[PDB]
Amino acid sequence: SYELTQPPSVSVAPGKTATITCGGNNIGTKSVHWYQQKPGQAPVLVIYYNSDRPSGIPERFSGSNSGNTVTLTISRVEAGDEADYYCQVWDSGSDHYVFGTGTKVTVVGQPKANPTVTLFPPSSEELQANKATLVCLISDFYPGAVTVAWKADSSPVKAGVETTTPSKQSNNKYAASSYLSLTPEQWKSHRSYSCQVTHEGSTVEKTVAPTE
Amino acid sequence: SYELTQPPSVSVAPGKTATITCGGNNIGTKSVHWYQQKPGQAPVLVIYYNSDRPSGIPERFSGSNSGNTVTLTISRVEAGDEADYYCQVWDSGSDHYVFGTGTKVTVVGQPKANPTVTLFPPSSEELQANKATLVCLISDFYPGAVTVAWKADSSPVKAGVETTTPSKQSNNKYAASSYLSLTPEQWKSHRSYSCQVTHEGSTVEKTVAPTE
Amino acid sequence: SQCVNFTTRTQLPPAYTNSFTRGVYYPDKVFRSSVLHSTQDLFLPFFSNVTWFHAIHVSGGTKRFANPVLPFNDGVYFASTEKSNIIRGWIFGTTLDSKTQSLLIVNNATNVVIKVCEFQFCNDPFLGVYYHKNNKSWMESEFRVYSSANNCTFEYVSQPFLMDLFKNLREFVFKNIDGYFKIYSKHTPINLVRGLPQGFSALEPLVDLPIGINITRFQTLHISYLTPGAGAAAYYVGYLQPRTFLLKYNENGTITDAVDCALDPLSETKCTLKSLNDIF
Amino acid sequence: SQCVNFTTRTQLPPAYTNSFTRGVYYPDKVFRSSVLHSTQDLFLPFFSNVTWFHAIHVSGTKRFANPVLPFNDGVYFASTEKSNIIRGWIFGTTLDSKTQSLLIVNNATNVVIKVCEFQFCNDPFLGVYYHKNNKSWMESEFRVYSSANNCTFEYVSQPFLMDLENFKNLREFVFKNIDGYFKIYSKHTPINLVRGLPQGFSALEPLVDLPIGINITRFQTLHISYLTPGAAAYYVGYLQPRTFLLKYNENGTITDAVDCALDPLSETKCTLKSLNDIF
Amino acid sequence: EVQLVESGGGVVQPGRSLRLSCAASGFTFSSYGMHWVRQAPGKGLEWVAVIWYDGSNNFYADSVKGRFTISRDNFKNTLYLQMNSLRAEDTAVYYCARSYCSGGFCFGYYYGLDVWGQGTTVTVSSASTKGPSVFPLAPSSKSTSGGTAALGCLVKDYFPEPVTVSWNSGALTSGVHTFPAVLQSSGLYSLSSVVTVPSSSLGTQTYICNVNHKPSNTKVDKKVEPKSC
Amino acid sequence: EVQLVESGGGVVQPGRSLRLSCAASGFTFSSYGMHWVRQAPGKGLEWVAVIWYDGSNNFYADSVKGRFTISRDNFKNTLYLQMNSLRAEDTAVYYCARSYCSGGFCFGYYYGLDVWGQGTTVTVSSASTKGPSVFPLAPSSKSTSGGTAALGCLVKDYFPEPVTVSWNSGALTSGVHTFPAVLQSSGLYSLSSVVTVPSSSLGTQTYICNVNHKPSNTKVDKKVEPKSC
Ligand SMILES: *[C@@H]1O[C@H](CO[C@@H]2O[C@@H](C)[C@@H](O)[C@@H](O)[C@@H]2O)[C@@H](O[C@@H]2O[C@H](CO)[C@@H](O)[C@H](O)[C@H]2NC(C)=O)[C@H](O)[C@H]1NC(C)=O
Ligand SMILES: *[C@@H]1O[C@H](CO)[C@@H](O[C@@H]2O[C@H](CO)[C@@H](O)[C@H](O)[C@H]2NC(C)=O)[C@H](O)[C@H]1NC(C)=O
Ligand SMILES: *[C@@H]1O[C@H](CO[C@@H]2O[C@@H](C)[C@@H](O)[C@@H](O)[C@@H]2O)[C@@H](O)[C@H](O)[C@H]1NC(C)=O
Ligand SMILES: *[C@@H]1O[C@H](CO[C@@H]2O[C@@H](C)[C@@H](O)[C@@H](O)[C@@H]2O)[C@@H](O)[C@H](O)[C@H]1NC(C)=O
Ligand SMILES: *[C@@H]1O[C@H](CO)[C@@H](O)[C@H](O)[C@H]1NC(C)=O
Ligand SMILES: *[C@@H]1O[C@H](CO)[C@@H](O)[C@H](O)[C@H]1NC(C)=O
Ligand SMILES: *[C@@H]1O[C@H](CO)[C@@H](O)[C@H](O)[C@H]1NC(C)=O
Ligand SMILES: *[C@@H]1O[C@H](CO)[C@@H](O)[C@H](O)[C@H]1NC(C)=O
Ligand SMILES: *[C@@H]1O[C@H](CO)[C@@H](O)[C@H](O)[C@H]1NC(C)=O
Ligand SMILES: *[C@@H]1O[C@H](CO)[C@@H](O)[C@H](O)[C@H]1NC(C)=O
Ligand SMILES: *[C@@H]1O[C@H](CO)[C@@H](O)[C@H](O)[C@H]1NC(C)=O
Ligand SMILES: [Cl-]
Ligand SMILES: [Cl-]
Ligand SMILES: [Cl-]
Ligand SMILES: [Cl-]
Ligand SMILES: [Cl-]
Ligand SMILES: [Cl-]
Repeated sequence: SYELTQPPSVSVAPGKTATITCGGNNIGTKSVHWYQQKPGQAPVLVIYYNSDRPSGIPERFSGSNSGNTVTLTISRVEAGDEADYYCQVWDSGSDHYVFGTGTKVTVVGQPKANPTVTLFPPSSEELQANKATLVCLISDFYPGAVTVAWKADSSPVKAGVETTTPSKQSNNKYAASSYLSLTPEQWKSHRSYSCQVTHEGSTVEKTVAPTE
Repeated sequence: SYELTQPPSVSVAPGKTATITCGGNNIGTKSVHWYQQKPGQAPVLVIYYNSDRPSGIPERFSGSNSGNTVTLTISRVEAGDEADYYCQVWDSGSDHYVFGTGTKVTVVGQPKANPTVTLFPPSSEELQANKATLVCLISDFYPGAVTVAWKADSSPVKAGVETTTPSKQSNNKYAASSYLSLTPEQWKSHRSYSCQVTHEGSTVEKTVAPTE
Repeated sequence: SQCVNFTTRTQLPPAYTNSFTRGVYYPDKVFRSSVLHSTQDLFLPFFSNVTWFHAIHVSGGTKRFANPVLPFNDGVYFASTEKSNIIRGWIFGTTLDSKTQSLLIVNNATNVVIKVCEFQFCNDPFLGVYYHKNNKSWMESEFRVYSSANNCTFEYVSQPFLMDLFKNLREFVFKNIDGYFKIYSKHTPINLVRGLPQGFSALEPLVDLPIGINITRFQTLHISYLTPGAGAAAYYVGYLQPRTFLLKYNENGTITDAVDCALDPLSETKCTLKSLNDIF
Repeated sequence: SQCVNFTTRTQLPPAYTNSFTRGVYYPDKVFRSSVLHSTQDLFLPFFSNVTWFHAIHVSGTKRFANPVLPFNDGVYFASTEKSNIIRGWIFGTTLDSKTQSLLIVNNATNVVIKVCEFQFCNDPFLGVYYHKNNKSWMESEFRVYSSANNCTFEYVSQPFLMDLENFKNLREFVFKNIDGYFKIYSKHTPINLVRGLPQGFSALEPLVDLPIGINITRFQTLHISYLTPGAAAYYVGYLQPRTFLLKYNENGTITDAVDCALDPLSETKCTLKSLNDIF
Repeated sequence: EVQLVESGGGVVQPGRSLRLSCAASGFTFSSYGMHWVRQAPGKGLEWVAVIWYDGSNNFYADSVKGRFTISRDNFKNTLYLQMNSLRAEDTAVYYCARSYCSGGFCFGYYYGLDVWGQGTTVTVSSASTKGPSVFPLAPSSKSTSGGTAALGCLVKDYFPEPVTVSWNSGALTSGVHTFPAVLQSSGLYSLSSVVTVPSSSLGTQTYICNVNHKPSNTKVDKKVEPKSC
Repeated sequence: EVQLVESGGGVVQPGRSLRLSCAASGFTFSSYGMHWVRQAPGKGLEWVAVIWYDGSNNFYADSVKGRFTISRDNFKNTLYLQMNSLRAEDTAVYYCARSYCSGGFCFGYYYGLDVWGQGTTVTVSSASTKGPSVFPLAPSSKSTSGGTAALGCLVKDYFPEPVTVSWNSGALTSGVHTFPAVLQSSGLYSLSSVVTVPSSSLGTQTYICNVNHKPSNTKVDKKVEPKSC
């Protein structure tokens, strides 16, 4: 099929400008449209016909298409411009509307924040059901990338772990969750289990024991 | 349905090094073999198992599969190394033997050689067969690029001209031919025809006449 | 590819003009200087009936005006008067479906394409362009002429070029004889605003293709200018007949004048005495 | 996919050992702490006959095949290997497209559990080849079934990286197919260089029970083959309806067991509900 | 009043069918070509199909060709998408969008998808509708601030999304944090909902989490109380 | 003396059958897996099919599945390719190659195609097959060196490729230069084969070019003599 290439991520400081590259085959002969999609809502057309803005899009946005160089430009970048941007064309050679791979535009500025790690042991009610789930809740960290690792006593556990990918809370920080499922015998035959969270070179390790 | 990507063109000077890149999805986990196909000959294995050389391939051929980059390297390039190079793997994700799109290696910078032009008038037998063909043969030129012009008397000839793309000979020089097709009366009605061969800013012109 | 469908299909009524004295071509490729030569070939008779249509290249607006399928007979004289290259080519054949072979001569912006296949042609052969505002140039990106093309017997693609997207007069004579499709062409810049221009212009041999097919019908292919949202092209069709012509070459070899021997008793005596003088 | 065919088909002669005191697992779905409990389930009787074969992973064009074995009421499966030669098993009845079949295989990325109408190969093949330029083995051949249609179950664990190729590893399994449920119990211990099965006691923990709902009467073991220009050994015993006396400690672990019908000493141990033999 | 309203999405097992709808209002529906664009969770935009202003032409995506059918009713201002032989890879949010047709042509050189709908969620999973097992997360002060304890509810093994967790029937609003669910390798979701409350009230104040799982008509009001030593 | 000799190529209409052969010699044929690789004119290499050393296994390209069948005879040391329902896109030069088998396996991880054949041409076209017109090219000593004149043969208007030309039935080889054919705009090929010969013995020594156009089963032995203008 017809391929539309975009850089996966672009970072810019407020007030500066961001340039997003749409990569296409003979795209100098095609009419490129651009869409902004902030997380949670439908995309919005911001540039059509390579350079035309719809009635409501501010004049900070503009597009070009000259010398096989199609580009979306956002000057005086604001925090509200943090969204995913896609280029899109009509490829008559394959009767396909093709959307680009996408570009995440994050605005550099927010300082790093350390995760808060809350670790709950299996409830007595769950053990009565002959099951046991360790719940590790990770919250209020930035950027939104963590690695979670579980340990039985002091040996790593890779089986029975299920971890979410980070998601943006309502405060621009990120939350994530990790669960460790084990038999009630495993929960009680060990002296402790640990949830280890690494975030930007620092580790927060919480530990729970059955004798609680 | 596995892609083996190669650059279409690689040009190196005599005595320098040509690096032929081969690309593929997780190609660093596959066993790549390399084949060399000289113009007008069957392919020849030069590198198999990523880096092993067959019994007779010279020492200056070597392959690499370290990193995520597969590469064929031709050191101290000679004139006889002008050929097409295909990488090839066995893909079990599709049970196919997959070749690469190919890389044409041209040794640029060899000494310039002037073309030899031989021009034949229509035979008397073809004229009796209601046809006339002017055969202009061009041999032993480097680089492999000529332009051919035909003249009726001293006027450029519009159509009826069929010219080959240059082809490598046994001595690493190029050969080409151009045909001018005429009717016998058309051939008889003109004073002369001329084959005009231009190569590296110099022109060779041979002329034939229906009298002879 | 995939044909574009049109719900409202119409075609303009045909209209008639006259061939004047056009359509003369060089029958052989023999250099002839300062002499009168007579040959019996398929020529367009002087003052022949000529049908002419229009190629609507813009919609301004949901009606698709289609070009009609015309007979080929023993050959056609085809001429077009347009500013920008609206007329792009023709399709030739008999049934014009997958049951028989069909000739396709089309001129997209890059080069000329000549193919002979078992085409399954579209109902409305489409050729589209759109204006690239950021390059200030037209780019054709739609080519929907046939849905299928199998068992091809001929293919020809010329070297690439750039076609520019004062009227122009482009004339063609199509002859399908002994398995050869012979074409003759001539381009002169005409000053007329409406209709075929009266005058004489000898068509030079373009190409003869060994297609070896039977041709009884043909259809014209034009370009459509896609616009966001009146000077359309006109083409002329006349039919060749077996005639004896008396051709006049100047000292350089150009056919300067001709005499249609069987047109009238005056020309019949012009050819018997082998002269171009009407006061004789 | 497409099965690789072998014209020379052989299999090693079987060998016999003894189950000693292995195969005990947690049978019930109730947490039990600090109690001696007697249950009647499918257990591997103490000191029962055990057949053990070899998984040849490199070998002359001789293909040594693993045999198709009965399932009966359940199997105790164990393997003693250094690198993980044993990859999984296929379970079913006819083992063709006419019936459904369970497939539990562990390729380098993850473990795969699927139930389809598989058309299994005559010689299920799993291949690795040595990448000299990376100095590492990479598995690139997976030819277990040629067709897989009308699938009713699929389970794939999260991806990982399996370590490819004298402390051998002991991996033991108990497989039970009861009322459409395929229940698995497992135990992994770093074993010492013993002749066959190691002497000792170790209760197998519940791994998973799959609601596959299919019929299983035969099975076959899948191993890896090292394509090059000791081997692994597995042990299979069969479960039988027995009454066992299991002892749980305060933490829930089965610390010891008694095969009540093994000998007169154990019969009196279960009558008195005690684990002391010098009384 | 220009708006597009998608509907018809739902949770379905592989093989089954589903018909999507897109009601348009506020503009001339027969003057625009209508599109479907789906977005898999965490993934980019994928074009599905287009139908021209009068339904005379339609182009499909290779991934849906032979299984999806697009149509439109111009006297009802409605766009349709018939989805047969659905697979797990069809799970996405499906958007409809308009684009102006020039003069009988809806190619997309001069106009793009200027107006998009809210979207409708389509999930294709071999799982079956299951209500959740809810367990208390007894309060702990180890990771909260001074004088504060965190208690919660473990809403485990449910399908499909979503569940809603409130506390004390809405009387407890602040300091609540319901975490996004995890899609376990079994195909079922689990989530947690923690609220941080003063320590000095755990003796007297009662805490109940109100779990609601509409797709299985399950409601659990789990009382959470401190652990006793 | 390891050799692979393909044969059996020709020209067929779309839909018809054709059988290829690859005669091996000089090695243990039953120890190597045998391949077929085709190459369209002016294009890259495309693998067709493989067969393992003992014929127990074989793999096919998706573009030939259900249409081609590969086989081998280990007592005749012959590889076969049965081609049915041929299409235009199957036109190519077909090579056979060998690949070593380690121990019942011919996957190709450790070995490649170490020996190829010269190839055999397969043309599948609806176009008409046309035999060549062969005319002499009278000796011209203008652009030659010393006592040497260049005469030759014009092989005009044939389809398809290939043709071969020898001189005096292979007895004259030194000085021969056969130029690659030209594909005229008509779709027909034309080539020229010349040979530089002594100048002062043209009317007493006989020179005959041997044109062979196997696609049309045409053989011409044109005697070339000095012209008599
Ligand atoms: C113009 O046409 C040529 C030839 O393509 C053929 O004719 C077309 C009208 C259409 O029917 C095609 O499906 C036919 O195959 C095009 O030439 C190709 O150009 C591309 C690069 O643009 C090149 O990669 C191909 O190799 C060329 N193919 C051939 C057979 O020459 C050309 O691109 C067309 N130009 C435009 C502007 O559409
Ligand atoms: C191994 O042998 C089997 C049977 O001889 C091959 O399987 C058959 O393949 C043909 C096509 O070649 C199919 O039409 C049959 O349906 C297959 N039957 C079965 C039972 O599989 C198999 O292809 C051979 N292996 C290889 C690699 O070719
Ligand atoms: C291509 O042609 C195939 C064979 O057609 C037969 O041979 C030609 C030369 C004619 O004589 C014709 O009348 C014969 O039927 C067809 O079988 C095939 O369908 C054609 N290809 C397609 C795509 O239709
Ligand atoms: C164009 O239409 C083709 C067939 O449409 C048929 O004719 C029209 C008038 C309607 O009556 C319709 O119900 C019929 O099926 C399609 O095969 C073709 O794909 C269409 N082309 C496009 C681009 O949509
Ligand atoms: C070799 O494989 C390992 C993973 O097994 C990988 O980390 C490494 O990058 C690879 N190295 C090369 C040179 O391919
Ligand atoms: C033109 O055609 C009409 C009939 O349509 C005929 O009567 C008339 O004679 C023709 N005129 C010429 C000049 O051929
Ligand atoms: C405009 O389009 C043509 C092709 O039609 C291209 O060659 C050219 O580079 C483009 N831009 C400019 C500035 O010429
Ligand atoms: C072309 O085909 C038509 C339709 O059968 C036939 O009447 C006509 O005679 C044919 N012409 C030639 C020259 O074969
Ligand atoms: C013929 O050509 C010559 C130059 O070649 C030119 O001067 C002359 O005008 C031409 N004759 C006519 C009648 O145009
Ligand atoms: C599934 O089973 C039915 C019989 O119940 C059979 O007809 C069908 O072919 C099977 N599916 C496939 C893909 O073979
Ligand atoms: C298992 O096989 C028996 C014997 O044919 C049959 O009666 C029974 O229904 C089967 N069980 C299932 C779950 O298919
Ligand atoms: Cl070649
Ligand atoms: Cl898309
Ligand atoms: Cl448009
Ligand atoms: Cl191998
Ligand atoms: Cl002859
Ligand atoms: Cl050919």
